[PDB]
Amino acid sequence: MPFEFENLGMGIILIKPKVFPDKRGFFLEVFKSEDFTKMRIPNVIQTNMSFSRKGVVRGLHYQRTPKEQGKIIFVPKGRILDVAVDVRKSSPTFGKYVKAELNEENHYMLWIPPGFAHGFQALEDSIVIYFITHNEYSPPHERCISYSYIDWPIKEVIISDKDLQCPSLEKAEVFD
Amino acid sequence: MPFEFENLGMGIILIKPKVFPDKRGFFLEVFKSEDFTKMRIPNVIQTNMSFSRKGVVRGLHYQRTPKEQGKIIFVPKGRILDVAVDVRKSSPTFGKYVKAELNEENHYMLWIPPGFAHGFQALEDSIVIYFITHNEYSPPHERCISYSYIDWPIKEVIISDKDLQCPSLEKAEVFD
Repeated sequence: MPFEFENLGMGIILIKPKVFPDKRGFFLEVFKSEDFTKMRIPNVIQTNMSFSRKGVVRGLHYQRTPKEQGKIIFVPKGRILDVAVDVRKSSPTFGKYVKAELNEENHYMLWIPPGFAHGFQALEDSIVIYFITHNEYSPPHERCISYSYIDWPIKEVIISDKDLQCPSLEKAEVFD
Repeated sequence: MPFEFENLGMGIILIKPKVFPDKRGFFLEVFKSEDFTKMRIPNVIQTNMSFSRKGVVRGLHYQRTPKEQGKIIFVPKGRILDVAVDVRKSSPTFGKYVKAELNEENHYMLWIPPGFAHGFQALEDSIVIYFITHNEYSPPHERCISYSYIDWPIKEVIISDKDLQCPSLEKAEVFD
C-alpha cells in the first residue's frame, strides 16, 4: 500500500499513490520499481513532459512493433481527460477505449501497455509527465489514429498539424 | 542534443533539456536512457514528487551504503535553490557543496550521484520531481545533515520537525 492498483480493462491500470500533506505542502512517491514490477509494469526507459493550454488535444499516438511503448501518464498540474484506444486488430476489444480524468487533485496515474493509442484533452492548463517503458522515441515507428475518434468535452480544440492528418481508425496502420 | 550536460564540480552535473514551444504549449524529453548511460547516470527505479510553499527548506538527505541513491532533480513548476554537499569522509572535497537554481523557465536538472546530501529551498511555491537511481526508499538507511550547514536565500525558513533533528555535518554518520 504505497499504491493501489485498479484494472480498467484490456491491460489498462489506474494507479493511486499516497499523498502526505503537512505545513510545507505535500509529498508522494509517484513510481517505485518493486511495486510496479509486481503489477507487471517494466522499467522506465524515457521520461517526457508536455505543457498543454486548456482545450489542447494531443493524440492518439503509438509506436509500432518492434518499437512499441508502454506509458504511465501522470498530471502534477491541471486536469486532463486521458484516453487509451485498443488498436490491436486481433484483440476482442479492437476499437474499444478507456477514459480517465487525471489531475493534480487526485495525482492518479494510468498505465497503458503496448498495443494502445494514447491521447488526452487538457481540461485546464496542464503539465503531463509520461513515463515511457519498452522502447525509446523512434520516429520511423510512430503512428497515430485521429483524435476525432473520441468525443472530447472542450469545443475550442487546439491541435497540431501532425495530429490533424492522423488517419481514422479503419484506415490506420495498427497493431496485431 | 537533445541534452547538453554541464559539469558543476565533484561529479555533479547540470542537464539542460531542449524545450519545443508551440501554440499548444511546450514539449520536452526529460530523460532518455541511452543518453544518461553515456554520462554514467544509471536506470531510474523510483520517482517522487513534492509541493513546497515559498521559503520551505527540505534536506539535507542521503541514504547510506548499501542502499545509496543517485538523484536527478527537476522543477516543472516554480523555482528552487538546489544544493548537494559532498558527504564522503575520504573525499578531498568533503563538506564542499554545489548550489544551482532549477526552475520552470530553465527546465534544468541536477544529477547528484551517491555520496552527497541533497536539500533545497523553494524560492517560490514549487513542484519538485526527484528521479531516483541505484536504490529505492529505505527508512533504516536514511541519514541527513542539518539544513543550517547551508546559508539559505530566504530568512523565513519553513522546516519539518524531523529535518530539525538532522545532526551537524561534524556529528553526522557519513559516507566512507
